[PDB]
Amino acid sequence: ALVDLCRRRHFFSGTPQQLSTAALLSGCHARFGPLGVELRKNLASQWWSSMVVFREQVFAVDSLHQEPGSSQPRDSAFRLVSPESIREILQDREPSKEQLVAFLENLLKTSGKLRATLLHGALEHYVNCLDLVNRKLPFGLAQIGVCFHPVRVGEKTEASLVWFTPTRTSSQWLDFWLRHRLLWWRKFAMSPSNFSSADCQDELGRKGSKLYYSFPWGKEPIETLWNLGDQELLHTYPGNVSTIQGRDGRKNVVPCVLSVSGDVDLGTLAYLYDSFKVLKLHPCLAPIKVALDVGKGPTVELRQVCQGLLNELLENGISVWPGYSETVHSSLEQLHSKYDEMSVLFSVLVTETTLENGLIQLRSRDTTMKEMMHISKLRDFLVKYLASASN
Amino acid sequence: EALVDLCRRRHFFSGTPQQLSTAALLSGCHARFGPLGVELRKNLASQWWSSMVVFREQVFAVDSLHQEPGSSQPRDSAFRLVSPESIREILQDREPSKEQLVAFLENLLKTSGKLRATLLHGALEHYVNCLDLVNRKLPFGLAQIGVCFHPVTRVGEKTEASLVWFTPTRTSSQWLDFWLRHRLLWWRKFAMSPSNFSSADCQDELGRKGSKLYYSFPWGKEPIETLWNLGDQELLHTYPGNVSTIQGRDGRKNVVPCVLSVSGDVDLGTLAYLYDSFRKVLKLHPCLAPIKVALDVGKGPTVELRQVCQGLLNELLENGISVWPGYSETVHSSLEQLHSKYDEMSVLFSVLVTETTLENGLIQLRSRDTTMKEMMHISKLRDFLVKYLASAS
Amino acid sequence: LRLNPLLIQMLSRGLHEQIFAAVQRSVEHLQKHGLWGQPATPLPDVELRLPRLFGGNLDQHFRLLAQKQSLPYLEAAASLLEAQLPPEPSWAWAEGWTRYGPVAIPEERALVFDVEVCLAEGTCPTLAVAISPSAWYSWCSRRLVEERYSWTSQLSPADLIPLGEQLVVGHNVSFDRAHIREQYLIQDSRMRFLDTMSMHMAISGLSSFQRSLWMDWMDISSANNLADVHNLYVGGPPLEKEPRELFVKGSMRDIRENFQDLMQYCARDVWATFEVFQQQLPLFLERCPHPVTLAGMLEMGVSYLPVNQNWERYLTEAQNTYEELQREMKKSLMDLANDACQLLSGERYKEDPWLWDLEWDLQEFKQKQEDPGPPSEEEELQRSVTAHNRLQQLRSTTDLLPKRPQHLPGHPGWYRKLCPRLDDPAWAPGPSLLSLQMRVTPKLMALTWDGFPLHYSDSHGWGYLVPGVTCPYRAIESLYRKHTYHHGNGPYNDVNIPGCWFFKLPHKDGNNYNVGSPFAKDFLPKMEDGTLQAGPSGPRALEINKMISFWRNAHKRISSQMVVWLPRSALPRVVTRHPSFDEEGHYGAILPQVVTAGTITRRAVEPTWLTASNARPDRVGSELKAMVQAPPGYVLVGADVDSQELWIAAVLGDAHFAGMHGCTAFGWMTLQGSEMFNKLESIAMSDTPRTPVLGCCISRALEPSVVQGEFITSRVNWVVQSSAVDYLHLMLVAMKWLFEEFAIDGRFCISIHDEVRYLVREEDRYRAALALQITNLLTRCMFAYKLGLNDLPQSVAFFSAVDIDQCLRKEVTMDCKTPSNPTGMERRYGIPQGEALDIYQIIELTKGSL
DNA sequence: GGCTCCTCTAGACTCGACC
DNA sequence: GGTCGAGTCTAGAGGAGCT
Repeated sequence: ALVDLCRRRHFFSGTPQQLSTAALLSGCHARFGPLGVELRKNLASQWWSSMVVFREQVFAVDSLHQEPGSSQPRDSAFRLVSPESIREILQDREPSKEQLVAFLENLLKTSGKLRATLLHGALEHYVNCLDLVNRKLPFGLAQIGVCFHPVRVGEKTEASLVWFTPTRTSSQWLDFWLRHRLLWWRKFAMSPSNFSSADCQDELGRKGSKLYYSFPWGKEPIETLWNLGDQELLHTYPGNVSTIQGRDGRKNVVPCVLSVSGDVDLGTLAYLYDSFKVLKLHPCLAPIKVALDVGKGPTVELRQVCQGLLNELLENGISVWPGYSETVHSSLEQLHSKYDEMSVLFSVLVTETTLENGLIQLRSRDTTMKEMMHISKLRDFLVKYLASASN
Repeated sequence: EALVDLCRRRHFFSGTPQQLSTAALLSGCHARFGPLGVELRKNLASQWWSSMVVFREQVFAVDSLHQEPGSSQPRDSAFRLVSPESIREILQDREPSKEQLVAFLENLLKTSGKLRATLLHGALEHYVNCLDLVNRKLPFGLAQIGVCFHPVTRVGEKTEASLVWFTPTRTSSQWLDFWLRHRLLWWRKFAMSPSNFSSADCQDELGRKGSKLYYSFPWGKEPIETLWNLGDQELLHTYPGNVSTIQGRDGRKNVVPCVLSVSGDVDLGTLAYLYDSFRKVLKLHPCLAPIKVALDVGKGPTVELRQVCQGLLNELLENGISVWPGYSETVHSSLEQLHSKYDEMSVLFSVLVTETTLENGLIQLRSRDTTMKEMMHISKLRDFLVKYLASAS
Repeated sequence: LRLNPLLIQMLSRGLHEQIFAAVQRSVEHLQKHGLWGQPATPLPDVELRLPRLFGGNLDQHFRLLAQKQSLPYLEAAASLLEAQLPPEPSWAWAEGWTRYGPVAIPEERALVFDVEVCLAEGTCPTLAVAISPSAWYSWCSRRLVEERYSWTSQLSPADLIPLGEQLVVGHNVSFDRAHIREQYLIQDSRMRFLDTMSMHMAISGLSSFQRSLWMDWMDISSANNLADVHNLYVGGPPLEKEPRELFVKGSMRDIRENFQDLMQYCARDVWATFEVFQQQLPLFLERCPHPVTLAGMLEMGVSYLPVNQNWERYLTEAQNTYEELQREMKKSLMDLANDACQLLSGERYKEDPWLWDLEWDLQEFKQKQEDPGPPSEEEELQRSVTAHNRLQQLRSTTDLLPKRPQHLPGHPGWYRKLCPRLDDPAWAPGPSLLSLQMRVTPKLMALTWDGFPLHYSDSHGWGYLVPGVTCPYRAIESLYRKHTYHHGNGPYNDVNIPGCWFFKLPHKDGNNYNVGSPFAKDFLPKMEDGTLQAGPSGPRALEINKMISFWRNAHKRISSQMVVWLPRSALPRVVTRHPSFDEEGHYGAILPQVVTAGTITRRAVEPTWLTASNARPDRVGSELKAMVQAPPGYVLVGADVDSQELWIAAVLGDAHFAGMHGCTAFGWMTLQGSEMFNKLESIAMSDTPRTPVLGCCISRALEPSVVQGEFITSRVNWVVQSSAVDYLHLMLVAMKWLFEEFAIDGRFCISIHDEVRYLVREEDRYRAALALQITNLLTRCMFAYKLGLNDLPQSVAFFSAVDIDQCLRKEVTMDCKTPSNPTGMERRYGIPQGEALDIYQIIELTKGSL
């Protein structure tokens, strides 16, 4: 199974009881190993480039994991309590019954709480990032961060864009993001029909949409777009309205808030399921691009070639797996099966012939063909292949 | 003008004037970085990642939660996670009492999870995980950039870039000195004044050898990175003495690797490089500056010029160069003001496209370092920008 | 306890028995200076079971030792002198050694040798030619023949000149030995290398001044070049080298295409070397008749330096520290240039006290609304292409601009020169050509000398403008106020800077010279005194220059040293079993290309190893000697001769005045705590100056015949220095004799001017220390005996100590801390502090014998 | 009282580039 | 086939290194 397969190749992490459908979706454990982080690091970059770099009037936001906290009910965010203060009450003076009741109330009245979504992080930065565009609309605020949802406490890395758009054409902009997000998720997908959009409505009646992924157990909302309007923005900014109004083309209009929210921890599971003895991750998402090894002796001579070759690829931004450093040996086929399930794009072998004319063996993950290529032409081919796949 | 006020105006910092004090910036109880400061840190975290995880051998990433399992140790000061519903259920659904409520408070310090204070304990839980990955071949390490919570009470959050190095005891005194040298070069690589980064030896409460990097902030030196020769006790604490799972291949024999913790401060790192780089110009390193190109338009025809700039914008963006689309600004800005605006924002180059560009293709290209305007054809603009940035690394 | 009439302590009875009216005059001179009386406490008596001295007296003993040590090699040299062989033979392109008749390795015991090396490969030998009786020999490297894509960048005995009681001769045999495969092994294969250059320097050596004039005595001497030596000793047709210089300036392909010519240009040199040696051998055996001289020279020709994997680490760390420390200095200068380009705007450069006199001219670049809503899906592709095509159309205007790209017209002229061209392969951003030595750097840094801005005159060098494009005299006055009335170096009014008096800066060699760069270390004391105060770094620039000055000059030598790493199979069994051995490291050696002679004083010279490059706390790469670390199982026993030349001069003075030790005031002061000059002048001004111990004659270039009362200083210096070289010869001969007779596993390591180091096993180390002490004692006894003195003082009988240390360094207690080695040798490498043992301790540990 | 090597700078010749 | 603004090479001078 993929859950076990990603465990062997260090895409997954945790005990056998933690590699379960309910536990993986929970986020109560570190579900990614050394390789899974880098693949999830690629989704963070691909999301960032296509939603911030190439997009007009989108800016970066970083927000605290904790929130100020409130005494209102119906919220289940886990609070943060100082153990020293807890030990202070129990050990110092033996407070009365009334004090203990007050202490537990104080743990909800003033104690901070962990964040559940990144929307409130952007809203406190709306005023300062409004100044960034000289109060022009539309614009957005994007962020990737870990959010906590109760279950214990689960950790979910959400990629959220808060798009501020005028009240007019808010539905059109929501369809604009709905199409781009559906195209962005389907851009890397080997099965783009697994990503779906469905119309959904908020409890307050506000319009919205969801993006699912057809996991083998069912479709899970990897991404959800809500047309929040201005109620959420006015909640964080009550009273004066001048500081909230953006300068539209004809009048000052409070921008309706579009909440484009997506989960990269859950997204990475989608692209792990989508790729699956070879994980055919998209060339922009595979965490390991090049696998370098030494074919035979002389080990000292070949390892210098690989180390020189490795230093060239690393300086070019291409991630490499220095497999030549291992003292153990296995058959070439065992290396091929090992690398495929590791989603290694290309496997490079430095043999004696590399010392004679510079020709090396270049195996492609997608086609299983070995191409004989000169050492100097290796880096040119790798950059060309990655550049074409990005576009 | 002060540096904090300058960075607040140019969106390197974010926060109220009360949150921008010296102590408040050190604590980390508040998101202190604006749209540009986040990009400066995102560059700094990438520079650390390339130097420590990409270029270095036997270094890997690690995923560590923000929550550690509850420890009954009274010396612990980490904040605990408590369910708000559980407090309401006990307190409101029944009549409380002095005898019964203490059972709930005692259970909090005993079982409830806690916010992590360092990335070390996350690496130790993944130590066994990497032993399969590297086939026990000592030495190796796990590196991570994440948020660590330390009490201030208030919960301060600072982004720590940790490297937990597992080496045999023979080379522990060597790798501790090796990383101390390797770290001090990386911090000094981008600094305008490398002399501000210093190292001083220190000893902890157990007498173990250590070394702490400093940056000479205007108020005083701050320990942005501490290295420790922790030894075996941290591994002997997390793992119940079963030596089979702790020993790695240190050559021919097997030895329990000595733990070395290098713990840089990324959030304090950007603060140093903002102080280090500061006419009013943030002379940030080209590999660290958030904005590198600043496009623009001329007198007219603006419609024809914007077609050129938009095609130019996609040329640079597809080539990994951050661009500031200054041709979309809705208020006309003079050159003298536009130049100081780009200088304070640490923009490397101020490209300008005018009507003459439509015929010959020559665009003006100003430099932050020299403040001298040189003309260049559009077709060769990408080649120079890639070359300048590649040579700065 | 034995005392001379002057109360000077001498050898004890036990040592004296085994080894071996003018008093009133001596006291009168002694009391006149004030050294009469004042006795000293007697040192503890030393007794040893010295081996029976051969031939009776010490002189005959050392003669017998030399005649039993160098006997086979004299015959080996004589074999060439009467050898017969066919003339210079076709060149062979094959691999290995080829025998040119009328074998895997040459078999004969005599070989005139020369090696040619392509510098493109750096250090690996390219080809070599060997002259042997009855057959020539030629060598071709496997890199020259096969032409593979890449080769091993680290050297080893595998890719070296192979071979296998034999004498090898050449013009710079060092080079020949440094490329021989078997000479890097720790096991000492019995081969000795004899140099024609060393024998030329011994016979007709030209001094430092004489070679300057040579490039009378000119007809009897010549320079060390092979052509000059061949013209001197043999004459005939002159030698010619190929003007192409393929080995030095040409690539490997050119050497491949001209192999049949290089094999002739090398064979010619080998034959010329043979012809020179034919006349050098009898002439040198005549000039230096004492066999100890030749034996000591052959022992100086086998210097052997072991190293380990730390050598590559040393090179990498030193180079990286040099770069980083240079980058810090370079990047500090570049920022000063960038901050000055802003003075162009507003014509403010004319007010700069330092940058007024620069090129600020500029060239010219001459040739030949409401929200629309979301862009629709079709608008996405439409907007993309129309913007993309609006650029690809402009790509056709490439031919509307000049072919040669105009270089930085916007940047000022002085900044253009500091910035490399865009087409330069070594182009770096900003003023990448800045350096402290440039004439703009003292102007960029806004240097001040005692409150005055600096200025450069094309004739007078660097100076300062004392107030009194037009120079901003107002700015000069303004700076002085911020910081006739000056009387430094003479004010040169010929410069004629308006409103200023140009006073030159002081120079170390006097006012007759000019200052070329105010960053010279000579001005470092002036920097701290507050006179030469820099502006926008400062002293840190001078400190960096001081720290990297050694490595800047010496990195192309140190990094280029030919290190051959021994494989595990070639290491001795001792190293493969010592507890300090590690399988992950590699161990090798450096063969110092030491010329046995090289001066008129017959001193051995080498730019890297035979220079006193002791470790410094403020120098990059100065731990060079500390990197000579014995492999596990071996140690470096050595000693320093206490006042070698000083005691030689004293004993020469003592042997002349009253014929006893301490009779002279100089000798009295030397032994404890102008007669020497008279004897030195008598020896130098004789018909043929000779060494007062081994009778080695002076070079034919300094005999009073050719030079009629000329170069007196060279001759008088030569007397003492050649006596020191004789002392070294005696020490090396006696050490080799004691090593071979008593079967001590060791070999000669290296001998700097005044040191003697030996690579010996830790097992037999105290035996080696006792051998060294005995050799010292016997050498001192012979030196006293040959001068007409029948006794030897106790105070100089034995060494102060004999060092036993794991690495080469001046003292065993030095950790060798440098900027590139801050943790020292104890921490970074684990080398412990060595042992220093006096004579008594060595006696106790060795029980008085071996 | 001597050189020698590395680095910076000025001047004269060459070139090909444009016209 | 003409001027002329970069290459290029040689020559000169000064600092660091050894006696």
